[PDB]
Amino acid sequence: ADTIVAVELDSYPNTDIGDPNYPHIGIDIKSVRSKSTARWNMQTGKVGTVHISYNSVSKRLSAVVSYSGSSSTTVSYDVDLNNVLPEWVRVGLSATTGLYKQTNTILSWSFTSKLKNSLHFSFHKFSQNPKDLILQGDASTDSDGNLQLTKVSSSGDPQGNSVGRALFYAPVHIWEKSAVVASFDATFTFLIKSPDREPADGITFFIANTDTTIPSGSGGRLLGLFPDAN
Amino acid sequence: ADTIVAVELDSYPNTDIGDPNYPHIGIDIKSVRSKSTARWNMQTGKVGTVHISYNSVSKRLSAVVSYSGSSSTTVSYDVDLNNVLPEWVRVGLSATTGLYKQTNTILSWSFTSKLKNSLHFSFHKFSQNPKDLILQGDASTDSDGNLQLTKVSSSGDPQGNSVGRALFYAPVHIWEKSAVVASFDATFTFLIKSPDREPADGITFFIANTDTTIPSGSGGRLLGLFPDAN
Amino acid sequence: ADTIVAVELDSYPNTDIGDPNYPHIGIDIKSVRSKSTARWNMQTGKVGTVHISYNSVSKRLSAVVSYSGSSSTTVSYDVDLNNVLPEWVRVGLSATTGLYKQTNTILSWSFTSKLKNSLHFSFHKFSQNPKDLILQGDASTDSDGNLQLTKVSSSGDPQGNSVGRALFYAPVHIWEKSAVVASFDATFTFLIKSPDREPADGITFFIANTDTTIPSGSGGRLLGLFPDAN
Amino acid sequence: ADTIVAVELDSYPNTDIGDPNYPHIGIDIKSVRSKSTARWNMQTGKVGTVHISYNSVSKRLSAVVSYSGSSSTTVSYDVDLNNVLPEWVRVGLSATTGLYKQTNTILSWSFTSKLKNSLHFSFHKFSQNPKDLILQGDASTDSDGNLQLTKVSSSGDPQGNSVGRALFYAPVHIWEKSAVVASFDATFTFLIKSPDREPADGITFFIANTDTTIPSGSGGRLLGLFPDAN
Ligand SMILES: OC[C@H]1O[C@H](Oc2c[nH]c3ccc(Br)c(Cl)c23)[C@@H](O)[C@@H](O)[C@@H]1O
Ligand SMILES: OC[C@H]1O[C@H](Oc2c[nH]c3ccc(Br)c(Cl)c23)[C@@H](O)[C@@H](O)[C@@H]1O
Ligand SMILES: OC[C@H]1O[C@H](Oc2c[nH]c3ccc(Br)c(Cl)c23)[C@@H](O)[C@@H](O)[C@@H]1O
Ligand SMILES: OC[C@H]1O[C@H](Oc2c[nH]c3ccc(Br)c(Cl)c23)[C@@H](O)[C@@H](O)[C@@H]1O
Ligand SMILES: [Ca+2]
Ligand SMILES: [Ca+2]
Ligand SMILES: [Ca+2]
Ligand SMILES: [Ca+2]
Ligand SMILES: [Mn+2]
Ligand SMILES: [Mn+2]
Ligand SMILES: [Mn+2]
Ligand SMILES: [Mn+2]
Repeated sequence: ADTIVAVELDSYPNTDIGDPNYPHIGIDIKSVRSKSTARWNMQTGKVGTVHISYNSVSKRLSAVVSYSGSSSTTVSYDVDLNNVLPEWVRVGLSATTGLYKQTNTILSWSFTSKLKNSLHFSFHKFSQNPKDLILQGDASTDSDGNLQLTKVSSSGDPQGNSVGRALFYAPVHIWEKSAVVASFDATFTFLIKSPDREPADGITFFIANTDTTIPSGSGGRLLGLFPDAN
Repeated sequence: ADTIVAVELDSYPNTDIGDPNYPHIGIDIKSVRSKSTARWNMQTGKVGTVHISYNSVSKRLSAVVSYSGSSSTTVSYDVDLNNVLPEWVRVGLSATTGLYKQTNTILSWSFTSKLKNSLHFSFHKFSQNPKDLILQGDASTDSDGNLQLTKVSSSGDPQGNSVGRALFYAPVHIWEKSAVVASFDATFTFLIKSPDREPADGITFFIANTDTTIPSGSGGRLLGLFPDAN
Repeated sequence: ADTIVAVELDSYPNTDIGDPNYPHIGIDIKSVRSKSTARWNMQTGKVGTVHISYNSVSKRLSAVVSYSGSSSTTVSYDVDLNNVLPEWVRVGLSATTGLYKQTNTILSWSFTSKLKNSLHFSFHKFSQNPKDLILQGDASTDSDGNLQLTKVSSSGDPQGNSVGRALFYAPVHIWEKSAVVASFDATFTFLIKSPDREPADGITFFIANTDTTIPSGSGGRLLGLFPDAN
Repeated sequence: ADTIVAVELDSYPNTDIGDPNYPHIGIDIKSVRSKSTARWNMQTGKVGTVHISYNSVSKRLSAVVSYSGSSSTTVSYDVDLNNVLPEWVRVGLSATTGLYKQTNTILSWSFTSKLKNSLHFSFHKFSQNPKDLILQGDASTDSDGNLQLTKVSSSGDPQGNSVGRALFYAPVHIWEKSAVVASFDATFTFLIKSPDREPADGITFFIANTDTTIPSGSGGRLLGLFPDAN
């Protein structure tokens, strides 16, 4: 199956598969059961920002989520991604909804990779036909230039049981055997609105094998990334 | 047929079809018959460097070729590429040999585009299997990490009647209806060695429609870019 | 006297020293009387954006001003800036008021120089004590993180007969004898509000000798750059 | 006294003041007695490369030293620089010799810093009179465009008992009250030649209070950074 590394903004506590009993950000290494989590003070209706970083000498993957004026949540995990990921990968964003729902709106996205070659892209607006994105599932761009990862209505209300992803078109070379150091950094901003008492399910930035696709049965709590909850 | 904009390093004068009667650099807008040329101050067997720039406010496409800072050649052409290229393009390098030949060896390649969105890539080495490149024709990477656009013997001798290109995998968004300014910059370094008194044929950097392919009959003098010499 | 290259956003027509009789953007080379101008559709109270670019192979200095949802104004001038500028410079922003007035509020500023060596800075907020800026005249930063080039009261009301500049602290190496190409790009966003029927005087981005200071007599129509109107 | 954070490339084991008994790289937090070290297979006469990285979320400072076709040396250390350094710093390079000696030749240096505002500089050659560096002590640039941190003769032969440093002219803003994440990355390439059987003393990259100067008594084993060995 696919090989997945991800940072999850997990809106809904699925304590039956190991989630903590609160909204959380987490670091997922080949399993939906995060190797490290931190409590996330989710704020419906406000734009948030996530920053993600990794360095192969440090061997530490880190993420921070924040909102204007409010305080930040951070999570880190010690890992050597070279013992986890292949040499070439793709990078993307995923989101799901399930029985409960929320908008999974992406307002901007940037990524930089360096191998010692380099790759850098940034979107502050998404076009009507983003030919540099591989859109999977229900993901689509709307009339305002925003990336709606899961289905939203004509008037802006989210739908349940929706899944979608967006991958950057070009593969990324993140290691080699003559390699001295590799790094990446990513940023995205997002807007989550929900009519539900308990919004669900979440948003991820993830890194996978180049031929990755939405797995069978990855809806809801599995965030469009994993085929099961092992 | 493809839509083509290129900067050509034309080592062999094909007066047949409008080449000036000397090795030259040129700017090609939808034709092999350059809109602007300059006599090429060459140094065969030395590493040369090419810098290409364009800005949609200035409406000026420019290139400089130099050899370790010496022996400079420049060419420029006033043009609004918005009325020439489609909104989404691919960018790449091409080269050919013909009856006469030369190595068409790329040692590095970088490109940056900004729309007001941005894309930047840079290769100081080419891997044995570059998954972020679309290799076409005879193009390949060798054991020293160099990109050989045309065929070279296992001992380094160039072969004749060869054609090859390398395209960056992801499409590039160069214009948009509400655009204020768009720009791009490209750099590459090359090594041309030849056993012939009259080496041939040349190297280009080019921009094209995303689905561009080597046209039939585009070898030698046509630089792997055009179907005919109109 | 200093040596000045500047892009001016001139809100007030001073027809006795060569201004066209409307608000205009212009390119200034060692004189307040612009080498090139374009009619500027000035919109008080709306945030504007300026992009400026130069390449030494193209030899074209270009600028564009725009507002969200409105048309753009562009101006260009053909020039080899190494005939005008020293090898080392400082880059900066300037603004004035006179009998009539306006706010000269800078919200963000970025600059990139490349010498084929590079320098790049970007500010999206100015700190209360910006130790990487040389503040001259009346320039200061306010509580909102904005750079007020000319004086405003505690209520935000602009004052007349004010002059102010901000220089980036580090000298920039914009030309070098071994260089094959030199380039720079600059962007700023600005907010000009005014209670006057004819607001005045203007904002510039400029490049000057490293020890540039506000010349005596440079108020008002001279934009804080020039000692006279020759 | 100054406040110093440094990455040391230490050629000479001074075991009386805490050095391991072999050449080593180390991370120095307000003391020459490194908080973390790694054994360094130093190779005189070959160009080496150092990459340094830090991110305020991961809170890990790391460094890697490599030569062409050799194994790398890595060192890391967990630290929150917000508790160590002031908000505004200068960044620089230092080197010493003592009774024993070596060339401390810097061929290139680059630095990037981001605060969530950004600063980036890169030198692949140094000017013979660099107006954007603060040179201290014996440091100077030569006619080849290399930065000689310690003295060399007309012949290129290094001198003993030398100390020199080079700081980038612009202060850097590495933290603030409302900061969410700060990061930096640095690279330099160096050539250490020596005629001595035990070369000495070393090279550093360092971050300090903006007004830092060479401390009295900082020669030799104190690397031009510290006044004592506590
Ligand atoms: O969207 C939130 C969740 O909705 C569903 O889970 C349930 C939430 N409340 C329930 C009540 C009953 C049953 Br049966 C189920 Cl599966 C659920 C499932 O779709 C989950 O995967 C998802 O995380
Ligand atoms: O490599 C140089 C050139 O060689 C060929 O053209 C010829 C130039 N002189 C000739 C002489 C004989 C024959 Br057959 C041919 Cl095809 C040619 C063709 O391959 C040209 O397209 C190419 O530019
Ligand atoms: O701010 C707009 C202008 O005001 C002044 O010039 C005048 C414009 N209208 C006037 C009317 C009367 C007198 Br006195 C003066 Cl100095 C002026 C001067 O300060 C000019 O430098 C400036 O351009
Ligand atoms: O450059 C190498 C070393 O030389 C000096 O230390 C000595 C090393 N071996 C010695 C032998 C004799 C005497 Br006296 C001295 Cl100072 C030393 C001192 O300068 C040290 O700080 C330095 O690290
Ligand atoms: Ca969950
Ligand atoms: Ca030809
Ligand atoms: Ca005026
Ligand atoms: Ca030592
Ligand atoms: Mn979870
Ligand atoms: Mn030609
Ligand atoms: Mn004017
Ligand atoms: Mn030591």
